[PDB]
Amino acid sequence: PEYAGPLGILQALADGTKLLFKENLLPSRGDTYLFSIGPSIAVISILLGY
Amino acid sequence: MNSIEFPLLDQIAQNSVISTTSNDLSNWSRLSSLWPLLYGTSCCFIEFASLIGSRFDFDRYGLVPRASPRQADLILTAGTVTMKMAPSLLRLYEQMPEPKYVIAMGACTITGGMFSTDSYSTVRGVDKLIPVDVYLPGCPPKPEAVIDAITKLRKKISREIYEDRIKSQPKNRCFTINHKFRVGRSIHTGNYDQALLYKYKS
Amino acid sequence: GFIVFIISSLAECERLPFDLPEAEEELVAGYQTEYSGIKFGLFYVASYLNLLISSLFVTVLYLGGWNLSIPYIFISEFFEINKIDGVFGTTIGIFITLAKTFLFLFIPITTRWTLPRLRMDQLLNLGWKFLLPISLGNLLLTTSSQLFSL
Amino acid sequence: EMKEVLKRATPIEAQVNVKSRNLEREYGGQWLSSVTRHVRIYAAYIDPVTCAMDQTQMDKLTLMIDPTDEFLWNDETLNKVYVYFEELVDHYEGAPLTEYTLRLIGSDIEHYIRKMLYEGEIKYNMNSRVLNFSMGKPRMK
Amino acid sequence: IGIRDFIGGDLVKFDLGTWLSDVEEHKAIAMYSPHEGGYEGRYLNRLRYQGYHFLDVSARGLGDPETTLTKVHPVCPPHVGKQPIARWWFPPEVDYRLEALPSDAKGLVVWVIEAKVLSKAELQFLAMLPSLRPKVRVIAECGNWRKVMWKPLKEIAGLVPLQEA
Amino acid sequence: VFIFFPGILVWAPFLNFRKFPRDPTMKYPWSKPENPSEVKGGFLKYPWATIEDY
Amino acid sequence: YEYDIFWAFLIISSVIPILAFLFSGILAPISKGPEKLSSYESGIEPMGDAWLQFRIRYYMFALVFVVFDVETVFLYPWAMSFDILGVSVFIEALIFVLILIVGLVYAWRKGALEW
Amino acid sequence: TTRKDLMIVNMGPHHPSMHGVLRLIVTLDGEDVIDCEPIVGYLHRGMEKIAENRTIIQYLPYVTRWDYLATMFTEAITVNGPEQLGNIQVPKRASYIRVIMLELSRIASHLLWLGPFMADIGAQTPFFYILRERELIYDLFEAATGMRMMHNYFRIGGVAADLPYGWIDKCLDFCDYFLIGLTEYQKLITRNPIFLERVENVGIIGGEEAINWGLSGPMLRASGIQWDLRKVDHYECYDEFDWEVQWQKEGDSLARYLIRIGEMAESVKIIQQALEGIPGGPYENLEIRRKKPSPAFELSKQELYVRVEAPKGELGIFLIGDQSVFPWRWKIRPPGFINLQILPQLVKKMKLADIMTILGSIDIIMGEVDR
Amino acid sequence: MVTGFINYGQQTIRAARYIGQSFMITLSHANRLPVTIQYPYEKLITSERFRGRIHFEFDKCIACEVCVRACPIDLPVVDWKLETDIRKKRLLNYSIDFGICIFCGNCVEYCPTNCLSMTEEYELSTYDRHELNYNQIALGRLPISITDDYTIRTILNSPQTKE
Amino acid sequence: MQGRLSAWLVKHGLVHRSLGFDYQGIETLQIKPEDWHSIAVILYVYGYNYLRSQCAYDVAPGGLLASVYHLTRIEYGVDQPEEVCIKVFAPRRNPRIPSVFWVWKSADFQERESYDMFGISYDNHPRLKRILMPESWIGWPLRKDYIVPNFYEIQDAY
Ligand code: SF4
Ligand code: SF4
Ligand code: SF4
Repeated sequence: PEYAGPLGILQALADGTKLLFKENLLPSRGDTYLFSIGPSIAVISILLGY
Repeated sequence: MNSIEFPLLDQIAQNSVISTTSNDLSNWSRLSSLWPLLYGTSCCFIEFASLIGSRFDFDRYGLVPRASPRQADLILTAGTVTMKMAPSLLRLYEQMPEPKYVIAMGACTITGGMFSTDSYSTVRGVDKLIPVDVYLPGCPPKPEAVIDAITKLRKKISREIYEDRIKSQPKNRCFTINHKFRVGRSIHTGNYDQALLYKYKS
Repeated sequence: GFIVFIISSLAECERLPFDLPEAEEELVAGYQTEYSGIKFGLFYVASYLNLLISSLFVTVLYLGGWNLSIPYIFISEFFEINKIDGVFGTTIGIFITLAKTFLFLFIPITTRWTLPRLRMDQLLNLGWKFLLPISLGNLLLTTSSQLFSL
Repeated sequence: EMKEVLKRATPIEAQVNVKSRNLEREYGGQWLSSVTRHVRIYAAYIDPVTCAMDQTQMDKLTLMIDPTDEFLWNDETLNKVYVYFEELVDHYEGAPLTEYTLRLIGSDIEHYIRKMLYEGEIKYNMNSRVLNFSMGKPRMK
Repeated sequence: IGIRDFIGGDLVKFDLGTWLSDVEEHKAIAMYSPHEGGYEGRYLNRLRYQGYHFLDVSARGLGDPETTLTKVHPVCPPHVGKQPIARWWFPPEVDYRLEALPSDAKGLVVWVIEAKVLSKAELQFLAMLPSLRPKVRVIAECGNWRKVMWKPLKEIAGLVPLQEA
Repeated sequence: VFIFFPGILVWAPFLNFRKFPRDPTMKYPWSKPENPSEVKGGFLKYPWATIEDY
Repeated sequence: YEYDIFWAFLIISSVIPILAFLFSGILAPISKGPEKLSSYESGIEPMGDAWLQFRIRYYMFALVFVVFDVETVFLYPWAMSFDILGVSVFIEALIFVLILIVGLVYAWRKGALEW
Repeated sequence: TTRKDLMIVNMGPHHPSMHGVLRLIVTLDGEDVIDCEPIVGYLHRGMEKIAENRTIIQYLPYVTRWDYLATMFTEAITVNGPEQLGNIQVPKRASYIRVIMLELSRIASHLLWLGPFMADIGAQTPFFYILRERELIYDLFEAATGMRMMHNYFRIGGVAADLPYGWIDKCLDFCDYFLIGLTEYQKLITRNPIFLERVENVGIIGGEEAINWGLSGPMLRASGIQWDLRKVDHYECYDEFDWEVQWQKEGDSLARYLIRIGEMAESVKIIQQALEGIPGGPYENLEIRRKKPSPAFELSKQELYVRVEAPKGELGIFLIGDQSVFPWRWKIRPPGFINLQILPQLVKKMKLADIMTILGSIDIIMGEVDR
Repeated sequence: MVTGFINYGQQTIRAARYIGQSFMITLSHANRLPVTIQYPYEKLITSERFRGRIHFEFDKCIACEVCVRACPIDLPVVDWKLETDIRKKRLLNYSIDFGICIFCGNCVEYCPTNCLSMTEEYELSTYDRHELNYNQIALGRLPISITDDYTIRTILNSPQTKE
Repeated sequence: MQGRLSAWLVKHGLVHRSLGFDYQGIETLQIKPEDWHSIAVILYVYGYNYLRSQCAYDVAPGGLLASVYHLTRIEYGVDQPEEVCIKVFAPRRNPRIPSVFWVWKSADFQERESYDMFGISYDNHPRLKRILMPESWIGWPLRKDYIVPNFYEIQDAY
């Protein structure tokens, strides 16, 4: 990464803000609640180790 | 005369600090992280591979290839789209989340190229299937030309406002009737080379 | 225990060669296939946070943590570093911890881009037939050596 | 004079609480549909209010014209396209539900749409996401 | 050179009022931008905020912009040997877009990308276009630079002596 | 960089590292070189270049 | 207290995904469509909904893992009290480790850990 | 266990491991491949139909679009079909240039096989490592022919133009650098334990099965069969150079990998020998070289079959003329299209993650499988 | 029985050695200079026979239409009329659409008057497809050489070897 | 002149017809479709290990459909292998040719191509279906009198 910031420093910040501004897509065939709960549980249980 | 017409719309918004700078920062963030679909069909994908490699780097613009459509912003259509592939291409484009951008790379993706004259299955341009933002001429376009097309796409992306969002959602009109056709099961059922030795039938 | 902890933490962080649930070449994106927007970012953060916490636990459990001194040798630099106390001592400890964490951040980031990835059956074989008996033997050796302390 | 386009294409009665369903194991793996930038013919029941598509209802053909708006559509033009679609479906009676038949139907429907555009019935939609004129640039006669 | 060169080329600068004043005073503006692009939208965005509608014109395939933009022009669609040669006539692009704009629009802005490929006289006409059409603003990328800088297009085309900045 | 990134994340938006023009006379993008021969054109790359060609 | 920080940290860690979801909901647009909501199956139209039904002989390591988790949980308090007490707890936990080893050997020889 | 337990997954046109738009309908019983059905034709542009109603000087750009990695082999077969029909001789310098270009294209094709193969195994760095030198091959081709790919360099009764000044030394320096690069590749990959354990015992093919299935090239040569069409048919000048047919006894994917590495080395030896003994004289045939209306090559009224040893196997052209500029029939025998049909037999009773290894072992690109 | 453990030992150390060998081979590339061409701040100088955008000379065209026949798709459009005073073909319009062009080089090779040439002008991307229909004025524009752009570093692929 | 394979067949009393040689002198024989399934096994018995290519072509529009087989031997120690071309002709109204998939497996895909492009139906082929064209397609594209039915996405990009 060279162009997102001086030496690509702002590349990951750009990725995060893009994912923030990206449309939240839910599956029609599956279950919404498990879909929303899964990654939250993973990130909570990983953050709790700090 | 195939004329053009502007529909009726309201005044935009007007803002001082919050909305304008938020929109500018959102545009800048979507500039530097245009993740391609890793959609490859034909020979042009090789040059696409040459833009993933070391001599011309995808990573300088961001532009990390993501396999799943849900994680892809840009679809960079490389290759001829046959009749057998075009519905799959349109699904893949539709499954990508908004906002999404299309670059038609290669002469076969703009107008059909060499196959525009005698091929009985080549779709003459994906503009008949997907809305294309930037057209990239050339049979195997040089990877620098691909970067130039991506630069022009960034030039158009940075010009976006919030109003363009309501230009992007589909109108979603439908019409349903009975067809009285003949319903038949799929020919390709997945049964292949299983109990083949008992299929002689002399 | 150091090697087995490295391999087990790399498997739990799902870094290559243990990237099987998210293996892009076998499945399109794994469990992240249908995930778009902020949730994919969450499942990305969580992965990198797991990598960071694994590196921190490597430098805490097996390396010396914030400690950097050689009491058995007349190392002037290390003695002068350990002689500092207060705000500056805590700052130097944070610096040392971050450097030791960055070593075992550099190693797995390289590991992803160097080795090929494992297979599911071979992953199970490595986990259950090469790492577990070896860890049991390491625990037995640790207990036998700790018998001398009491 | 008169009313004109008096056919007034009658859709099937609207269902309620329709939930999205995938195709079955035996019927899956096939397209049973014709999708293209201006026309989507699906052998499914798609409702527009909740965006739910039931693909197990293979006895219904759902037609979606111009999802990414490139033309400005009035209700009369929609009715014209819909009566043409009904006539085309009734014309192909006895044909299989394969992708080939639906692609042919979509091809004639898009030829009709291009004829309407060049006759002045519809105009290109400005304030669209793109301006590429897939049916041809503005030209004079 | 350094110091100022290596100091912030950030996109939060207060040059925007000067940019709008220049684009209102000097109707035709030559613009120079970063090579990787994307730092032009901050300046075109505020023009689009005032009601201006953009017409994107590529200068490579422009083809004698006088009759391409301000006149009805003949173009031949590409036959591939299956059709006889047909001569189509296209409406004047900028005037068609002008007469087809909504009444509330402030005007039309012609964004001429890759204007370096045009000759001197083509740039002269592109600079003098707003004199003929009052409600048209001309923006032409005449090159690339480390930072966004704009000049009057008449100065670049040679109608006005190039004053030192 | 890993240690001091909280301090680099502030300075990075207020710094640009864009590469400079080949001639050290181009004050403006519309400026013309005095003599277009003293520039060095044809920088090589890794198989056949040294550190002087960057 | 050493555990109110734990509760506050847990509350903050649970709040963070809620904040991310709320920010995405108020920032990202919605443009839902019937083609977009279809399940992704590499372009082709998915057949019957998911579902694999693995073999038992593959997933027989989980029954070993349930027992081994309990054994490794039971080994921790002995290690915490290894220094306060002496060789008595060494003899006590030696049988535990030996039974663990014998169970691992049985699972290895019977083919439970084979794929 | 017949149904509702067997998962039918369409690992289809859009898949990173699927080279191009190959589709596999794979039936899995808990990560075990019961069987797989290959669906191809997502890139079928009808090139055999476009082969008619096109002259040879018009059809030559179309030729490089099958096997776009090894373009010179397709160009060679297209220009040596009709020149054999018309009994056109090729000058020795043109033949040597053709041999050099064919061997360079074989090197490039083996490289850009090794890349996606190791990517499918799991290593992404070798892709960039091969691209570092395939860019040098592209530079040589663009210096000589004028483009990186789709060269349009081969012509009937010769070549388009002579080699530019300063090309021999550049190619020799490339060979010297590429030998070192190949040694680095073999040091990094060949004995790696993960690579071996992913590759060592997958896709065992018997020699008799390889012969019956119609396999050719590194697929057939990796089953104990020393069958190379360069030494059997005495193509061009391959009888003058010292080289060895690379074949291995075991049938697994490791044998195919070793065969392709050895073929790259032998190819480099062939470029070195050819450049050391390059002849002089003309390159275009002066007999055929002759505002006025220009006719194309009128094919004679007889059938013909011509073969070439492509890096993927045997590439063939069956040509039926009609005493006119447009050929009556132009059938393409693609090596990948015939090598692909053994895949369901190999992946049967294997595992899901082994499909990538098996498919990367076979040099399949989808632009040549369909036409 | 002991020999099995010994063989397990020697077949484990070998794997560790080869993993370290892969690590060393990969990390030895950190001491080597990058090969990346930093487009668009750096541009690679094209070859002497690179096939790019067509350049057309209007005065040298005779409307003989052999460039159309030599094209694989008959792409070039040559609208001409006969000047009855001299009975020579007068050219009215010449157009090549670069959305269908494949840059094969047949037109520039089989043109008898040699009015068609290949330039180095790649990067012809446009936002609109129909803007790629270059007429005789757009084709007649001189290409912009990257050696004349002094804000970039022109990269040469190989040493000039002209000595 | 009589070829080696033709002389062997007339020695073994197998009906056929010699159509001559190509430009390389490879023998070309014509086999009746009713005898082709019995003659293919005898061809392998002769020693033709390798089915190099299977092809189909149109003799004339509105005329016969010809299916072409190229055969050779792969063996150790043979300098010049023996190659033979063999053509089986079927009527256009209902083309039926026995499949050699049970003799050489290499025909497995190739005959399907001959079914997909020209419509020649192969009897004992166990998986005879369209391979290159879409599976729901109606018509055989490579026949000389085929006409494309005016699909929208095949027409000119307007
Ligand atoms: S431009 Fe078209 S024909 Fe040429 S390689 Fe690309 S996809 Fe194939
Ligand atoms: S071949 Fe040359 S002279 Fe003849 S019509 Fe074409 S461009 Fe004109
Ligand atoms: S370059 Fe080739 S494709 Fe393009 S116009 Fe000329 S002959 Fe036609």
